[PDB]
Amino acid sequence: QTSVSPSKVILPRGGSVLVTCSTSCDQPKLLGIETPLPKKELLLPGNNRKVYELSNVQEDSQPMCYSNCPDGQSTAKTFLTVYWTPERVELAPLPSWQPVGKNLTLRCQVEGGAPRANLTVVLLRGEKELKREPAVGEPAEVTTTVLVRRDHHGANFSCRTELDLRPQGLELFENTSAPYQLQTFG
Amino acid sequence: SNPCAKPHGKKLATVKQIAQYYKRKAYIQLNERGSRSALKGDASQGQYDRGGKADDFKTKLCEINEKHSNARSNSLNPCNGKDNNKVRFNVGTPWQSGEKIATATDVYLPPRRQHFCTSNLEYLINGGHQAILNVKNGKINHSFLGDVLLAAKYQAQHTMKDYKSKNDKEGICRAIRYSFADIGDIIKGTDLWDKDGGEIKTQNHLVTIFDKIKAQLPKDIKGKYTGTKHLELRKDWWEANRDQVWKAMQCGNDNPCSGESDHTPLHDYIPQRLRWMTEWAEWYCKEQSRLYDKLKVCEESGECATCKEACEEYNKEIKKWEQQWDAISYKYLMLYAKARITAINGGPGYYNTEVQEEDKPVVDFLYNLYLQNGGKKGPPPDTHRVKATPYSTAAGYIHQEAHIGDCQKQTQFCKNKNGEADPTYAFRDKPHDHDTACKC
Ligand SMILES: O=P(O)(O)O[C@H]1[C@@H](OP(=O)(O)O)[C@@H](OP(=O)(O)O)[C@@H](OP(=O)(O)O)[C@@H](OP(=O)(O)O)[C@H]1OP(=O)(O)O
Ligand SMILES: *[C@@H]1O[C@H](CO)[C@@H](O[C@@H]2O[C@H](CO)[C@@H](O)[C@H](O)[C@H]2NC(C)=O)[C@H](O)[C@H]1NC(C)=O
Ligand SMILES: *[C@@H]1O[C@H](CO)[C@@H](O)[C@H](O)[C@H]1NC(C)=O
Ligand SMILES: *[C@@H]1O[C@H](CO)[C@@H](O)[C@H](O)[C@H]1NC(C)=O
Repeated sequence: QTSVSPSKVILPRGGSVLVTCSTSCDQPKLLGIETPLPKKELLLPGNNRKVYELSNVQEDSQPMCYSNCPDGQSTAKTFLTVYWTPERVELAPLPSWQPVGKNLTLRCQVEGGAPRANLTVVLLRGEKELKREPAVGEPAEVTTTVLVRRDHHGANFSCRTELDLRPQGLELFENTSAPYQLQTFG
Repeated sequence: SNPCAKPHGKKLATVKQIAQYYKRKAYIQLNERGSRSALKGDASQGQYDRGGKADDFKTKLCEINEKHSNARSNSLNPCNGKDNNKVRFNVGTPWQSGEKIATATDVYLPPRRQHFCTSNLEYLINGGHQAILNVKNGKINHSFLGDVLLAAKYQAQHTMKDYKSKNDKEGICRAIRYSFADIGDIIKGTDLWDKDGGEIKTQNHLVTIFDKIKAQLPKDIKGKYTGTKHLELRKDWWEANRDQVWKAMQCGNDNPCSGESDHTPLHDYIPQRLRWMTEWAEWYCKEQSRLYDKLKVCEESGECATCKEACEEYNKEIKKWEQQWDAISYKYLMLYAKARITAINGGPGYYNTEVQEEDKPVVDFLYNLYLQNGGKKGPPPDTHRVKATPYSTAAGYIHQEAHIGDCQKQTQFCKNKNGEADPTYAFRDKPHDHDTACKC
């Protein structure tokens, strides 16, 4: 009885969406949308169709289109999937001067970033990938062990996040931490 | 100032300014792909099965005729069987619409577009005949431009011959600019009148012809184009040949039409839906004027019977057009909202709007139109959070871009001045100066 367009939405958080609640009836008694999101109804000639502009979408919501029809009351749902880059990408404070032969642990904490299924964390030495793992847990912690060598004197270590939203036709959102320049001795 | 826009102090950006932004983006794309030399045809280097001498396209372009073609002989000339009754430029001609006209909803077909001189293009591939496909290697592109230039010349000359009042030099040019742009959309594969059988066949042939054009492109160039209907290739072919097409449309004109950008129009950069909406308002204002002129008999119950029938004829006819305008307004309102939401979300790459494939350039054009008129771009602040307009309505758009000079007394395309309707409302039951007159 009750239909909704779009049925599934991918949008940035704090963003807006245009939702259309529609019913199979010609003259229904009730027609609206149940959602705690700020809404502005776009005035149209249709009495069985209603357009809504949902703003400030901060988290995953399921706005429910409702309609009381003579055949019976019916509901329809749209699945809003919100996305946002990590709030904090940082390598754990490590002293620059490290001796040759040391087993050096590089720890990167990643605070937030969603959808997590599309967010992966990368540890690099320059542009060379050391460890690439999907971001799991809050905060997502990625670790690698580097054996300090003379060759690494001056080398920059960094932590990068990749929110790849290309499968659903969007951009790959990259984020880099503050670099750590290794300085060797001995 | 705009009588359908809420009080604003924003720096205005016109549709032509957006069309120039799209003009710049079109030549940047063609030059970056390096396909111009390969896509720009020379019709004098083509082959023409109808008998016309190829060289004529170089020596005497304005002298070309039905013989300078590869269309089947049953297609006598590009204008053959087009507008026999001569209704195209008649003031009250109704605009057809619905599922029988377009896939895209709330599309109203201009009679000028309905009776278009593209018969040669329709009969390039028909019942065994496919002369354009049987030409010597390296001449398909050159021969194709020939038929495109012929269709363009004949379309412009048909306009000069049958336009309502030959003295209206600006009116002829307005229609020639609309025709040029419409030719472009046909060639690009973005034409909205896609439900007509003849138009379906024309598009099927365009794909077959572009299958061969693409096949004859160099290895490095061929790879830059992907798509079954060759939409990106046809977009770049148009950009590479549109200057020649425009010059062919000035043939036989004692009063040649000016080109507002690089001696060519900008109209072919405005999406078809918006262009057709503009033309609709202009041809409604001609009908509104015709209907208002019928109320001249109402110079004064009694002998005002001739006025009573004139006031009601005005009412029944105006409401027929208002119903079309409402569908146009409410569609534009939806498309502009979609464009504004895209901008709020951070534009493309940040948000993919749910819209008909046909309305994607319309939502894209209105998106840039929103941004350049003071609209706020970029994703919301919560997207990349760190740890510690007068064109908003179809009425507003019309008062900015459309020729409304023909509308008498009832001129305002919006019911209310900014947001019972105003006495200057275009689609009012009767003209405001005839209120006491219609009530005799
Ligand atoms: O050529 P690869 O198959 O990539 O071999 C690598 C390469 O070192 P080699 O060229 O000496 O074989 C790496 O070093 P880079 O080329 O990236 O500088 C790496 O070293 P990292 O610790 O810098 O990642 C490591 O060499 P090593 O054992 O010195 O660490 C490893 O070579 P191995 O096969 O000898 O392990
Ligand atoms: C997050 O990653 C998953 C897995 O790659 C994406 O899911 C795919 O999406 C496409 C298009 O919607 C489907 O055709 C595939 O079948 C999906 N694969 C799987 C294994 O589910 C998902 O779209 C990504 N999210 C975003 C926002 O791009
Ligand atoms: C992530 O990247 C975006 C875009 O480059 C930027 O605006 C944002 O501040 C970055 N956030 C962090 C935590 O680096
Ligand atoms: C590391 O980064 C610094 C700038 O922060 C740069 O001067 C230096 O050359 C980089 N090291 C290497 C090995 O490129």
